[PDB]
Amino acid sequence: NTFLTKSVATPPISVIRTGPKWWADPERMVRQKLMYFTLGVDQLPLRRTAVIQKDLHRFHMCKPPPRIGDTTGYKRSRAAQLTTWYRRIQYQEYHLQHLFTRHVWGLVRAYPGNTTKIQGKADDGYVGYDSVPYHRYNRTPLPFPAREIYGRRE
Amino acid sequence: ISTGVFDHLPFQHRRQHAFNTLPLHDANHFGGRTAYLREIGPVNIKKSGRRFKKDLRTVQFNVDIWCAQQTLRKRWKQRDWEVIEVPFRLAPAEQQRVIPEMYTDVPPMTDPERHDFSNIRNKVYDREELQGVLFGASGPLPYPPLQRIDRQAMTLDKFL
Amino acid sequence: GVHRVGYTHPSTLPVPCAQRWDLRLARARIFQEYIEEKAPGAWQLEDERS
Amino acid sequence: NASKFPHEYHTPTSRFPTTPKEKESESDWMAYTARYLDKQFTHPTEPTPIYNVNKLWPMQQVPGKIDQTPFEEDQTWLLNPIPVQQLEQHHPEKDLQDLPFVNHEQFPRSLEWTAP
Amino acid sequence: WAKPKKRPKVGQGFHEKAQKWRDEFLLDRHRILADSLRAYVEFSASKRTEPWDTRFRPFDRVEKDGVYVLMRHLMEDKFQLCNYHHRPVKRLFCNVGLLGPQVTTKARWKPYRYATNPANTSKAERIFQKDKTLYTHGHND
Amino acid sequence: TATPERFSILGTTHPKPKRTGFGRNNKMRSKPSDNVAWYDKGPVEWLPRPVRLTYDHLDQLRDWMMRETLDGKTEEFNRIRDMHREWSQHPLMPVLGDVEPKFPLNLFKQNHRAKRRFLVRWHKANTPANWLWMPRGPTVVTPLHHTNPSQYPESWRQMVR
Amino acid sequence: QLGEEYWPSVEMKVRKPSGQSKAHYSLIDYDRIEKKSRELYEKYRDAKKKSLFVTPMDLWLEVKGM
Amino acid sequence: SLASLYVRPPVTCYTDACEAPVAMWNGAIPLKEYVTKLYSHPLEASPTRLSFNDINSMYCVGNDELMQFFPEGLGGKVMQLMPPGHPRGFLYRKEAHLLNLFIDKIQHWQAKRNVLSSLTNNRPGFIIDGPKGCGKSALMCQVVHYARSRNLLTLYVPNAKEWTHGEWCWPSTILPGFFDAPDAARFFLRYFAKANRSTLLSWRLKCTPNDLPVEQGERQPQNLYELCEWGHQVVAPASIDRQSVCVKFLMDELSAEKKLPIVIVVDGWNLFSHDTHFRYPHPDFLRTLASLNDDSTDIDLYPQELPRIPASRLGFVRGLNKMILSKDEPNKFFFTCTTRDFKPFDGISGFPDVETDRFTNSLDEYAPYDAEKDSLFHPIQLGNFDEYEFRAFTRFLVNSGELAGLGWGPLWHFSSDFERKLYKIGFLSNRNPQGVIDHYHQELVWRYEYQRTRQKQYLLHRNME
Amino acid sequence: SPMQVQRDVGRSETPLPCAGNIPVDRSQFPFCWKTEDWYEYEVAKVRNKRFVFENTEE
RNA sequence: UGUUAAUAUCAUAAUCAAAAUUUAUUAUUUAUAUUAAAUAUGUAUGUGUAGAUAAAAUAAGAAAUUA
Ligand SMILES: Nc1nc2c(ncn2[C@@H]2O[C@H](COP(=O)(O)OP(=O)(O)OP(=O)(O)O)[C@@H](O)[C@H]2O)c(=O)[nH]1
Ligand SMILES: [Mg+2]
Repeated sequence: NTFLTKSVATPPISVIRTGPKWWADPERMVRQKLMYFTLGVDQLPLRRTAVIQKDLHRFHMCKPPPRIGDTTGYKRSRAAQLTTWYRRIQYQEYHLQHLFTRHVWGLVRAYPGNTTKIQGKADDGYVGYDSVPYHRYNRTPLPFPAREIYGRRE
Repeated sequence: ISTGVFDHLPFQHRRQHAFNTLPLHDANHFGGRTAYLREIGPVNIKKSGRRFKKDLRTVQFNVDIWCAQQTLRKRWKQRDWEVIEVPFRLAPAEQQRVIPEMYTDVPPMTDPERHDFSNIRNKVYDREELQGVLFGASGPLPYPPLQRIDRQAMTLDKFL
Repeated sequence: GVHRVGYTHPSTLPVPCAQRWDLRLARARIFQEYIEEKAPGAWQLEDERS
Repeated sequence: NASKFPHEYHTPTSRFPTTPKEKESESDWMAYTARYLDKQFTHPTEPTPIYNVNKLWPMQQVPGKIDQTPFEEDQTWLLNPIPVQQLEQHHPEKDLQDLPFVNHEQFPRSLEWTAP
Repeated sequence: WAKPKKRPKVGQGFHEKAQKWRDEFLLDRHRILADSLRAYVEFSASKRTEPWDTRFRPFDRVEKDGVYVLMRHLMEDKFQLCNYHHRPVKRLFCNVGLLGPQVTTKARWKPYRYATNPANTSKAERIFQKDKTLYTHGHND
Repeated sequence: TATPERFSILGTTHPKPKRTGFGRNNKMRSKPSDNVAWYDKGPVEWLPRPVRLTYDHLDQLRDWMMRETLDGKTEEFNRIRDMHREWSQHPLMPVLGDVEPKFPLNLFKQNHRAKRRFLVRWHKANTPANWLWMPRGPTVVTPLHHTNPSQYPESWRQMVR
Repeated sequence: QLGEEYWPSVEMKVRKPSGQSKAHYSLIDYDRIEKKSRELYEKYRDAKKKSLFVTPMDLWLEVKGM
Repeated sequence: SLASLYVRPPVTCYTDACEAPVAMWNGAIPLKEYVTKLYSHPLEASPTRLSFNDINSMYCVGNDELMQFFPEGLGGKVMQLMPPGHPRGFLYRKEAHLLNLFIDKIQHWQAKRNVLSSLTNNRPGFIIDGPKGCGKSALMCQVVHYARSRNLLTLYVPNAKEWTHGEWCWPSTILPGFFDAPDAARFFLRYFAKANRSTLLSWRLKCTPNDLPVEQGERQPQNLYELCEWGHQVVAPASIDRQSVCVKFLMDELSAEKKLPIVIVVDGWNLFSHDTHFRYPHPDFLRTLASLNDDSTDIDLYPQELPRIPASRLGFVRGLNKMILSKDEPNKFFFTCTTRDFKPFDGISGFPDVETDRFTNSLDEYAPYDAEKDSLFHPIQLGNFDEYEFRAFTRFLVNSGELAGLGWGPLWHFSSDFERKLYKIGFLSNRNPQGVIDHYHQELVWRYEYQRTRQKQYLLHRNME
Repeated sequence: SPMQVQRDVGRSETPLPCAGNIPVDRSQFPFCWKTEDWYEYEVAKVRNKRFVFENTEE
């Protein structure tokens, strides 16, 4: 794991909105599915999201379905509940992927990026070789060299 | 065919570190070579900062030399042969004609009339067959003759 | 590898043959080619983009 | 004391990669074990064709000059003392035109001109 | 386009006040250069601390075995000689030959500025408080 | 040389006051930001930092898997499978009228930063501790995964009659 | 047209020694290497009472002290 | 659809154990009439029963038979289809059957000496040749399971990349002029002993030092298993010298014993037939420099490329070529292989994208190879799958990943049927074995499939009428 | 062969394509080649642009 | 929107090197590896952090409150 400097915190909604660019990054959906097929877990969530985004990509170059001029307006919050179920599906999936990687990194004994919490080894985030001698979120002075996380037998 | 990133990225506003975004000159671009074009901190534009790590064409030239370094690494790694200057009399027959130089004629065929249009610029000869040529008169052959694999021989490969 | 550029006369071999550095010398004589001698061997880069 | 300080004194001819000063018999693995590991090894060096090995291929190089070959491991270029092209970028012919954007031309000749 | 106003006169004697100002400025540069070369060459000849990172293999192996035993049993004198500086350290590693290419591909080395602190430092404030008057391009302790 | 022990005019010059704050205009203070992560809520901090898994890590994991699988070990396996059965049950259809609130318009300019600032500062507070839209707990039945670490096939000497 | 001493040589891509001839590179001087094995082994069995680890530096690896 | 009135059949093998929740594999494996499934986990068959009528079909190994017969692990990528829930399923290819018959002659090689010489063409064992994209290391693992189900002493080298490309190399302690493989061989002793504890407990030493330096209270090695136990059950860094001692004298034992049949199976002898990624350490590392300014030293200043160590310069390969090249050991059989796990090179190469690199753990080798000119072994050509073995292997994948739920499950109405999923897999692989194993995985992102929407239109068009 | 299967609906595709009997040469098509072939070919093509003896004796 | 074709009647201000920031109308390179060619920027580590502000529906992938 090379990238160990600081990272930018983006919410799931915008991490998903990047659509088929990185959210439905097919080669990233695949490479996280490989973590699941290694660990021996069912890929129910990532496969659900892949189905949804395959639909969305197939029906991105197309126009929405026509609205009717209803003062009573039902289509609106119905398509709203539809979208926000898709969104909640993807929020769950986002969390599953993050959890599996931050656990598999404690299993491979590999260090995560800076202040990337891994509850497999340390209840707080991994701070080490940082652009600041203070904790980026706790404001705790860093040890030199980077703090050590796993055992020493490799 | 190469899924590497050959081009230095356009000098634009600051690519942050999130999903789909690294530092424009982090440790992973060109195997850590962006260390030679990276500067640290929100540089004071007027007074600090090296004027040649802000331009696009010079940083791209550096990156091009580094890509060429890579091509040279893999190319010279790809050699299990060396170029041994054999006189004309002793070289095996496929190297006894007018072989035009590099980039001179079409990359010439070994021999058409013998069912081998194999690159004679890319034909490799083994010491243990050119032994009679080079160090023929040097006593005991420093390598043994080659042990061959018999394909008419009735072994497990012929379903017995 | 750190190899000494060696060149054996057309007289030492038990078959004489015109050797390639001598041919280089004949060519830098005919077409007045400067032979830069500080030319290191590890820098045979070609311009891939070109 | 010119060689005591490697990077101060660079002739307008001096060129890189700056070759290191040679040890005794670093040539191959047979000679390496013969002099360096097993001083009593049977074979003097890898039995050599009496002919010419143009190791440095195809670069014809000055004999009697201790040279390197183009490296193999992608580490040594990262870990050499090779600089990056900092100042302007010249080519002895292109330098007439002074830049890409202001590319000069004497006559309006075609770019695919097949000179006789 | 309004007609650019002429710069007013420089003033009285200021040509010589700038004379004396720059005079004692290069005067001050005398000592600044002296002290800065002092600090840079002590930085140079000082045995530095580890350039690698102990967060990756093969430098995550125990400080007793593997590449560490090779480091103690072939290069333990050379590193102390050449002052642990990351550049000569990595080149002695390139010439140790029994690690292959790994001294780049698998080895993780500290950043340029985490690498140039002297031997055995334990603070993170060292790099961020090194003296800012020694114009060493950060090549001082 | 002989550096004068008194300085005439150069050292007397007005002190350029150091930049007070950090960041844009060197004015952005030292106080918490939208970007701060939380270590008290979930195994994945919220908001998380972007991680990136590589094929190096996929292979290291595959090799770790061969070892922990051929060492008879299945405990970290069943831990994996339980931390999977925690978060991978289908979350309920949202109640009709439940929607992520967009930032209300007609306060800031269209290109403002407070619009995305409120979005991030609400998506932070909506932690996994606040995920009430998915089934989690001892109140959930799982008709799709296996109930006890005894139904896993590595302990297959248990279901035999 | 003056003689073979001017006939220009050929460039042959003479392959490096293959595996069939690289396999003999472990048995070259097998007799002497195994003998110095049998002797160094006795010095090593001795040394294992002197230090925690017996490197080949004290067996067949040699350096000038200064 | 017969989910409640489906009952689970009993547990007798691991493949009987990995049945997924009926809801997960429900529509995947149709339950038809007591109602039972159409597709089933394949039977854990023993090789002593495996014969001409298991060819092109999938048998497997249970966790027990595997942990019994593969303690060092498997070869290159061989745990890729073996997540915990997956039954580790091997195909009975038409050349793997030839190898099983060869081993069937092995455990009586003495009576079948001329038999195997007719079968080996006097060439010591077989090297498995074929491109990147075949079943080489898995084939060798099948061979290893074969032999160890025949009670044969099997030296199974799981990867020659570990032996010639470790994290370090070293001078062999009792092998002047040579080297040994410290950590790869550290694992070799530990797992060869903990593998063949059966033969090596009754094994007795023939040409070994009975004056071994043993830590106080630790029992002197008298078996061949005691040798290795003393050899890897020790404190470091003493383990490195103990392991080179163990490699040399274990090879002397294995080249001295003439009676018990011995199987030796090496994954990737093309990475043994040439130079190791280690090179020779600098001579200025052999002389204890005195000072830096004036010594004529350019190791701290500049790197250089000292010549490369051929794999014949390690002690394990030392004894291995000592077994191959030295005849009069018609008891040992060298089933080695050819790995092609290097990075690609196709005219150019930029700087491979870190996050996107499926060959990072490939070896920066690029170098050629020739099965004939580079081996004493006889080449066994394991070409690519026919659509035959492709289809059988893939049915196993695509339906047992269901029956353990590792795949599509209750989302099965989205990815196509078998006869089109297989068409897609076999296109995207060109029947290549690896392309198949990875385009059964990249199946997630197949973004141009209409079988299910055309069938949904047929249902929401006819289920009106 | 696909050139032989009557994909047509109403009128009979007779005669069939005369290609309905072409051989298969992996040495001719598909176009497979190695990279030094590609490179030397193209750069030689490029450099030999000028070497035209426009006055042959044809 | 500076240099351009009819009003006269204060004064020579015009690059051939090395150059003096007050001028709103500007996208800086972010921690594995940091000075070799006309010389080429030594300052601003800090919870991505006040206020107000920039851009864009165009090969990328956006979806619903008309005057
Ligand atoms: N369970 C099982 N998996 C197999 C089998 N055959 C192939 N595979 C799977 O697919 C992997 C790839 O096949 P191999 O030929 O063995 O892999 P490899 O190319 O030698 O590995 P590398 O040298 O690292 O490239 C296998 O190693 C297994 O993971 C088999 O018979 N049973
Ligand atoms: Mg393999």
